[PDB]
Amino acid sequence: ETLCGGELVDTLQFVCGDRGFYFSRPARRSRGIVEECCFRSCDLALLETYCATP
Amino acid sequence: LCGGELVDTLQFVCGDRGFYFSVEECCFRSCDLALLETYCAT
Amino acid sequence: LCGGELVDTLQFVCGDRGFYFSVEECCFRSCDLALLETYCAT
Amino acid sequence: ETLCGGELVDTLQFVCGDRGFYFSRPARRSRGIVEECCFRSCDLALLETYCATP
Amino acid sequence: HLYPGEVCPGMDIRNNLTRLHELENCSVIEGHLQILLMFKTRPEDFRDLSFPKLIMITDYLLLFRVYGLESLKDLFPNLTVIRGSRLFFNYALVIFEMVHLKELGLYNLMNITRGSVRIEKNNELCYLATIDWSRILDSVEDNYIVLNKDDNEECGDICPGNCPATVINGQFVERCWTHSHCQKVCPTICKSHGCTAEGLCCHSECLGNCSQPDDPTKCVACRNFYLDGRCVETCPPPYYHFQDWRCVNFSFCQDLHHKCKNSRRQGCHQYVIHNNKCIPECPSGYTMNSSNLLCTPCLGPCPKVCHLLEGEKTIDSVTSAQELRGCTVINGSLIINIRGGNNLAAELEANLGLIEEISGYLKIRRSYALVSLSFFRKLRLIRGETLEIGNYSFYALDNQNLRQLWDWSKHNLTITQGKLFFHYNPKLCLSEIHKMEEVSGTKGRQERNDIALKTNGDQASCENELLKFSYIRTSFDKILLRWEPYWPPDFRDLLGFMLFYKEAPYQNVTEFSWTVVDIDPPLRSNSQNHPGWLMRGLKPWTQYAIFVKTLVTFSRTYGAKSDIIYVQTDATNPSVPLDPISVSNSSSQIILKWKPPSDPNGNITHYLVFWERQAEDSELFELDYCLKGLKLPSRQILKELEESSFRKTFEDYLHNVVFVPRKEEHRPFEKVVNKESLVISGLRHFTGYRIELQACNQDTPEERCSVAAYVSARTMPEAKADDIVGPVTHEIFENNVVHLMWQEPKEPNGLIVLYEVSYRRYGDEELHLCVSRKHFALERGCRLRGLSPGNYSVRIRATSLAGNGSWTEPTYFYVTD
Amino acid sequence: HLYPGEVCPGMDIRNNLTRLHELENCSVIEGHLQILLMFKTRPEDFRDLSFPKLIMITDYLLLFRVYGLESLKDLFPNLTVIRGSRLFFNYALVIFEMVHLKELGLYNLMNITRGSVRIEKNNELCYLATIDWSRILDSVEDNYIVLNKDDNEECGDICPGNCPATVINGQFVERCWTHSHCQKVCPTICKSHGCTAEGLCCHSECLGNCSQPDDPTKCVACRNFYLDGRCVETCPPPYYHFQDWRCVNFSFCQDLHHKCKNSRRQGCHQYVIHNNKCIPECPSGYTMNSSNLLCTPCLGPCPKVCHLLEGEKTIDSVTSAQELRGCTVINGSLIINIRGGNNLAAELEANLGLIEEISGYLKIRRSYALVSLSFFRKLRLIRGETLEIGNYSFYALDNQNLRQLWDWSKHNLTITQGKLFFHYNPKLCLSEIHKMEEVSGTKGRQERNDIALKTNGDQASCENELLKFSYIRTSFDKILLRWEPYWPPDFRDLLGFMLFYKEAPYQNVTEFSWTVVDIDPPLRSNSQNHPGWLMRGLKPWTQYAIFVKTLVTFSRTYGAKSDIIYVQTDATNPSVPLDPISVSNSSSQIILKWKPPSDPNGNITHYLVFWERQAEDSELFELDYCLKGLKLPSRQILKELEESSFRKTFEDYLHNVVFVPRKEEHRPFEKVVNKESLVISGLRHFTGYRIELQACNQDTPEERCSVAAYVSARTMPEAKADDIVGPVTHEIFENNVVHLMWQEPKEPNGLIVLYEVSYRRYGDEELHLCVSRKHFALERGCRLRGLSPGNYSVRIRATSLAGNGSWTEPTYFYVTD
Repeated sequence: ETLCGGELVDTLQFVCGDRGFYFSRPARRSRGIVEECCFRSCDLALLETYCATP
Repeated sequence: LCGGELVDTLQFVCGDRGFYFSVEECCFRSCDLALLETYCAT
Repeated sequence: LCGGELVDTLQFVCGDRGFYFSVEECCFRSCDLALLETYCAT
Repeated sequence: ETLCGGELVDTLQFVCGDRGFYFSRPARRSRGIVEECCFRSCDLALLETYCATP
Repeated sequence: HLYPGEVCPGMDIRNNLTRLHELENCSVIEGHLQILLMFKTRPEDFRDLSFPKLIMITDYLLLFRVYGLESLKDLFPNLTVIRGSRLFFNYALVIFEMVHLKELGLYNLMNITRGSVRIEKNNELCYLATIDWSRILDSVEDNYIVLNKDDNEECGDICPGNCPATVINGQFVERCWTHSHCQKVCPTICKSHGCTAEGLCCHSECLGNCSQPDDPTKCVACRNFYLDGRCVETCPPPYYHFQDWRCVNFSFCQDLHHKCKNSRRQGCHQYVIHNNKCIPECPSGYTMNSSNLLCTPCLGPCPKVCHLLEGEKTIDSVTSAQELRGCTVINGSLIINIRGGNNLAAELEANLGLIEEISGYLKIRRSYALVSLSFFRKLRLIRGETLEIGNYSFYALDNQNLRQLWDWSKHNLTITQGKLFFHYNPKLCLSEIHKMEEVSGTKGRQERNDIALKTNGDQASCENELLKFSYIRTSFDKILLRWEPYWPPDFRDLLGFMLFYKEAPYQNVTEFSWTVVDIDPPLRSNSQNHPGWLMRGLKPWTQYAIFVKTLVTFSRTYGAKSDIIYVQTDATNPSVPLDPISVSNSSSQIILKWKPPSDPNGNITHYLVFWERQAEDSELFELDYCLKGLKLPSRQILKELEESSFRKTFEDYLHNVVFVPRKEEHRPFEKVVNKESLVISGLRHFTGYRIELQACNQDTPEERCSVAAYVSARTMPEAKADDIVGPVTHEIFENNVVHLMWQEPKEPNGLIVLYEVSYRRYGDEELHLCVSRKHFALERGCRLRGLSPGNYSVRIRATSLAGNGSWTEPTYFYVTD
Repeated sequence: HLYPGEVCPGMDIRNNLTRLHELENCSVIEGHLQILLMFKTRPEDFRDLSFPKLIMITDYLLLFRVYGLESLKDLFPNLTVIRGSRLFFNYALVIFEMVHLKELGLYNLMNITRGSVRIEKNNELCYLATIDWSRILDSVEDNYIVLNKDDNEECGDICPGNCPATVINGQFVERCWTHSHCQKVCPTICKSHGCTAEGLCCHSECLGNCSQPDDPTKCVACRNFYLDGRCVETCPPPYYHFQDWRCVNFSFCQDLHHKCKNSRRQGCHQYVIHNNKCIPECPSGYTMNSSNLLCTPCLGPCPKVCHLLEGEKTIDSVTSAQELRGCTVINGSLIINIRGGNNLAAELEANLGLIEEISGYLKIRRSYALVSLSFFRKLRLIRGETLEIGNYSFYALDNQNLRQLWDWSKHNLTITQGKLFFHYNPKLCLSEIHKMEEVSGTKGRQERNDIALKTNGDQASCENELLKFSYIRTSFDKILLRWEPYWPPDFRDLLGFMLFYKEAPYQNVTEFSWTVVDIDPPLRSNSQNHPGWLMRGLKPWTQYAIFVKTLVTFSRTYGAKSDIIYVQTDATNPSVPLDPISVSNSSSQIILKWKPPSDPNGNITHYLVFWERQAEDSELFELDYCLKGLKLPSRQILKELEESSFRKTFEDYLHNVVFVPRKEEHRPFEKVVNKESLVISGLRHFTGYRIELQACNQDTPEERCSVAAYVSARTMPEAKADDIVGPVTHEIFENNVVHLMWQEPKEPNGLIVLYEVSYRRYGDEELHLCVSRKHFALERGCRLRGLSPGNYSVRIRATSLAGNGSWTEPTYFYVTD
């Protein structure tokens, strides 16, 4: 099942939860979130990798 | 369309469920059935 | 449009050249100015 | 100047004249007359070569 | 009768009439006749030439710029049947640029077996609309007759008719060939077998015309075959069919083949024998046998190759395709381009469809009438050795009516090299193209912009995603709509659903008037909310065809539509009966007429009508009608799409940037049933009536009735109702006061207003006096005063509403002198 | 006042408010501020946080899903100016998915230097329509505010206003930030220099707000630059501009460069000095000097290469293009895709246009607002080393508004490899594409179906073949059209001309309502016949815009059009003056009103109006008004194209096959000029008038006048006109017959119909008698008979048309007892 904008944030903070999303610096790759979960189906691990501590 | 006459539409879209009054959304605006279905509550 | 009244169109498209009568091509058909220009001959 | 159907026949029998157009047998090549004079400009000799005796 | 004369195989005459003498002895033509390119000719040179011997043309007749020819009634007075074996651009009779022609004159033409007729650009020919092509051809709609003298001018079609006439669209019209002859039309029992002048049916085998009915020996043209005059349906051995019109002995075919063999004519064919047919060459699977002329089946699957000049051949007509008839393997490429307007599926399937493999590419460009590519019945392999420029093997361009490409349930295909190419096929859809791609096996042989998404099927509803309706129910006046939700993989692409609805009289309606309404896309339920919609205004008791189509932005398109569902709304009350008029013819008979309401809104069960009695006007009793002045009545869009796309793309950019992955008064009435009129009886004389007219279209489930209609009806009076009856008694007082007594007409014409008493003595004059209602009541009649002595003759006139009644008989009373 | 506090370069706060304490000492931000992704927050946790120190934001402010935030009036009470050096998707203030927000609260925002504001999808925010963005931004039309609480709901905008108000479209409205504060609006003399609360203008350098007017030392934000509080327009040496908002000593820039050099931060820039500016890197033509930090010009033409990640970069926003600012040679490929609706030419030209060579390909897809590609000011060479898939170097797809590609009077271009590609550019035309091909030099590098003929410019009249008009002249009512003939190389392709005409009020009308008419193509003259056409029906004296466009079948298209020529027809007669009403207020004054005719059809020179006198009705003299009943009045197409093409192709086939190569009543009137009304004087009392109203719109060249309008006007009577004057003389005969003499009112109110004589004796009663016109004429007055002895008091009442006149004074006459 593919999920896109609007509901993507709703899915986040539920799969991630408690802890937020990390941020170091801008350091465009153009593979960020939309062409990972909206354009193509994405699994739980690809959402978990956007968490902060784990 | 306005009050009194408009009651037929509410009884149409709600049947034997009843409704509470409020016409300000159909006399000046357009009746899109989205407000009518939620006007009557079970 | 038909005879009598139609003469204005012939004088319009021919000016001071005159014309010979014949309305059977405008009362039932459409006046396309192709017949009108050749109706009046120098 | 290019000439096409309708007026092509009118031009013929005037450039050719007197004598007609030769005819032996069907013996389609698809270079007959239209793509010689209508599609592309054609000269006097290309019309003369369609005569019968000369 | 037989055909006495040389068959004289088809030829053409040009540049002089001195070449027209080759037809001096010609009963039939085994070929085509072409008379064209005549310039130095005059009508004075045509009065002499005549060919009564010519009967039947095998291929076609073409006339092109024959100056000085005014009518063919002297050229071909006996042209009966044109066989049309091979056509001239799918036409069997072409008359083009025919200057100086006035009338066709082919008053002997009966039947054209195969082909059509194209006559145009004559600028002088009339007598065309006075013909019946239905009895001449077999496909009238394939004709082409324009730009003649008939349309732009008014050449009078004066002809006898006397001569038979027939209907064409909605009226009869005589069918005449020339000013002296007319088309022979005879009963339909002889569909094509022919019929004599009297009306006797000819022989079944016979065709067109015959001399002795029911006798093949005395026919002029027989449909099946020909042999020795007395033609038969199929000649027995040792006679083999020849050129599909006659048969001859084996010796004839053998010597013809020998003549073609020894004389190396470039156009001659090595005629063979195959199933009692001296055909030019038998099809694939047979080999020429040196010993005997028939070609026995071979012990090997060798197809009949079909070599093409310069590796190309354009198919734009029936005669273009006929050159490939019998061919099965093409040693080249085919480009199909049929600029038409009339479908050619039948003839293309007859000529093509026996081909299996194509060495090169197959190209279809600008073809219009092609509704499908099914005429390639046995097309299997496209080798594509001679690849099209741009490295393609299949082409498609500006096909306005290419609906279906092939039936993939049974058909097979194979493409070796090259790639597909489709562009501007509004009736072809990407589903069929992708099925082509899958079946062919060239899936990995595709690139961008070879199959345009926005051109193929742009006006064909073929997204092939079905939508159901959850529940609907229609009430007395309106209807509610609801259907299951739909969501593309990216839900932001759904901009809402299109709703299509129109009134469908009968059960069938064309798919994609058609009023539409925008629908707001539903909120994301993530319990699911059915979108639904409510209609606004309709005509009750009508069949409505509704369907909903999704509208999704182009990014792949994943729209959806629903089936055409017909919903029947309910009936309502009718309107006032139109034009309510009431008339009266007899003293008690009043006839009232009406029309059904403009919108009946229901089956009119009955009419409820009431007539009511009224009293005389109150002010009439209080008005005096002897005062002077006594006149008593004689009673635009792309911006929204881009706004949505721009919102979506900004949201996408924000998501990309932010997130980073980790490292009732009983008036009498009657129910008028099945009648728009009513006759009522039993009415009082000279009495008005108030008529309340109303209609009902429903009786048993409560009377659903319309509103009342009020009309006024007045009856004529009786004959002697206003005349005063009873003796005219008078009381005389001491002052000679005459007090008149008379009984009033208890049943008058409405009411008597006044009386006119005229008493005259012998030698005296006539006097008058008004007796009003109050005068007749308070005084109990009249009261005369001051009468001169003598006997007076009294006549009394009663003045009623209708008018003045008849004078009473002269009454004589004598007062003392 | 100065900025006391750390500059604290821009940062973002996420996932907890405990990170929001870094702004404890921050007067300015040298960067961007982002507060986003707040979920586990409540409004009770926001009442404490406040940052009065924050004044100016350099880049932008973004808020994205900060739960529990209801108003920013407590967060940023002193945000004055947002510099907007670098934007977030061409936006300077983004408020997105801002749940729980009620009011903006930024009651201290004054000026945003560069960018726009996009607020959407808050679902709770109101107090938006009560703001004036014109005084805040510089380009209001670039804003984007939708899907808030304001539209779908009705959040009441209750606020003081007291507070200033201004017009927006056609009405005034108060401009308030919150329920307690409102936007500060002060006179326009201080365009942006700022202004105190009273109204005194601040310093010219100053911006937004100031404490002491006309004093840069006591300002809060100055537009030009900043230095040591007392900011100046441009600081002198040894201070160099820094980040376009402030300047510092050379030591600061030098140590910052040293810090970036020794500390290998991936984001640090080796800051240099170039024209008193500590910029991150000076442009092409300068080299970093080890000794001193400024970059001296180099002795060699070395451009500033611009290396691109993965050889690609999509330009969809201002911030996307800003990364290439100062770059001149691209080591990759550019794909431009601006999903917009607002043109970005200015900012694209500012950022791009300094690039010269592109190593790869340049692709323009789906861009909408791009009206031209002129922003590539210095684009010279397209190397095309990294060729696009399909071997292309230039791309174009779905450009809805690509009008002009480049100006080829001056511009130059060069393409090394690849081929062009254009598709679906309805505003781009094949002439510009062929100029592309000629100038570039890739003429022999083109194939079929790379530049579609039927998609580019399909709705843009650009066939660039002009058509002249031979002669035209307009008459009183209609107009005749004629133009020079036109013929494509194959004359059969001309199906006729399209004629476009419409009424143009002013001299300018848009090119390609617009009623059209079909034209039959002219006959082949081979003397040449001008086609011409005649119009049918029009509105006279109106400016008409006409132009003719040829319609030629697509086989190359060689159509032609004419210039938009404006033709003025003539004027005609006017209509009846609307609403003709006449009223009377005085005995001789009648006021008549009218309106100009609905179609004046000409400048109304004057109004010709006539008032006429009438006589009393003839039947009135012959009617008696004492009889009972005396009520005296108180006075679809493709088929035709294919038919043409099919005719042409059959003619071509015939030509191919046949030919083979060898081996007045002066009623008073007045010319009412420049007035829709008239007042007339001198009218007789109680006398009607027939008014004939008509209008003319032309006087000197014969009076072109309208039809007459008839209205009726009646005057009121005098005061004592109906009273009988003169002595009431009476003649008494032997029979005591009283013959009354009285002089009639020679000037009555119309006419006196009857008289009422009332003579009463002492103790007697009043008698009455009718004196009609015939009675007054034949008897020469009244004639009384049978009067009782005694003196009678006589009062006479005259009955006129107006009514009953005043009774005459009691006249006493004594007859013998």
